[PDB]
Amino acid sequence: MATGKIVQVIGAVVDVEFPQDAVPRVYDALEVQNGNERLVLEVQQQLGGGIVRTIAMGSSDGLRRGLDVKDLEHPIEVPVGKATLGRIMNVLGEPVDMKGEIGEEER
Amino acid sequence: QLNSTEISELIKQRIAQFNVVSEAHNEGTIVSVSDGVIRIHGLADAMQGEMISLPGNRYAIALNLERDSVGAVVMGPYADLAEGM
Amino acid sequence: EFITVARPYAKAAFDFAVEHQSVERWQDMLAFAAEVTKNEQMAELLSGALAPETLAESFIAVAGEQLDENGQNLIRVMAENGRLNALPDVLEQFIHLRAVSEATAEVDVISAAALSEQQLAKISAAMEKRLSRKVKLNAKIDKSVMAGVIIRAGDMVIDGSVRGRLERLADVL
Repeated sequence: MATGKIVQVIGAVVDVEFPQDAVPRVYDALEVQNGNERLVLEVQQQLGGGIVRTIAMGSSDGLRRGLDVKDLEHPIEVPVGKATLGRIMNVLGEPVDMKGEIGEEER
Repeated sequence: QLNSTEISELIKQRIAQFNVVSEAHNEGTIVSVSDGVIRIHGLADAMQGEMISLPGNRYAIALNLERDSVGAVVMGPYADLAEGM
Repeated sequence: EFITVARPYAKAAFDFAVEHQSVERWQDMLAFAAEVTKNEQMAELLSGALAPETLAESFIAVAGEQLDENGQNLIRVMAENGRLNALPDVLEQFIHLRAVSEATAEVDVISAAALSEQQLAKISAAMEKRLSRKVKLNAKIDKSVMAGVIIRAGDMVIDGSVRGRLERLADVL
């Protein structure tokens, strides 16, 4: 269930607004449907008034104002442990080689 | 009509009726968090240089007694503070 | 201070009140909306960092004397811009705009003593030659202007006081 709405977009910086009681903590992750691929935002600052300022871990082109935003309750989490050996990943811990999903046990 | 105090007493009546109330003194709410700095609303009795006690066992130092807020620096990890604490 | 940020809302409210011939109602609606801002508690809440429309709603709740469309919409737009504290000046600019539109002006008369009435008749009629508006006197008394009178309309003044003569002479000497 998504609860926030994008309020501004300025280059890679995105501001989203949340209900006054559910503001994401700093460094929490968010996500939005940028076109038809999800986009993950990392929270940097809590501005006043329930607005929160974030940086897009991806291209922000295509983001409308008013899109819905979903609050994940945790920081960026990545697969860890032995399963990762010999794989290639991005920041989000998605596989970037073609060999399919990482058999992660823990994040 | 003129309501010289009629509006005045009326507004007090209606504010009490809708249960708007001030903070206490000693008491405030975090308004903003960023990069280790805090902005607090309330604390009408905070004094410059004072130790403000956050949730958790940690403190902030009051640097500015702004007209409408207090500026403070968190002595510790600021990551887990949230507006409305 | 809020003079420069009250001007747009004042002009818009006045334009609207003219198009609906309801100037006289708006004036008191705004007066009430102003005095709610001065309340001990509300002024605290007005400073708190709450979201726009929740503040707008808590404000509207305190007003039943606002016409349920247009006053609410004004308040809600001002809330969207966080300018609710500007009402005391939106009121004054609305009043001034009303004056300018009705071509009616106020002029102050500060005197050593109360005038003789026909004096006030000559003063007003000639100020209506000086100014085109219908002029409303409000005289006041001050013994510092030991003789004669000061006419103060807007920010143009006519100094007929003996005190003004006395010092205007003193600085030649």
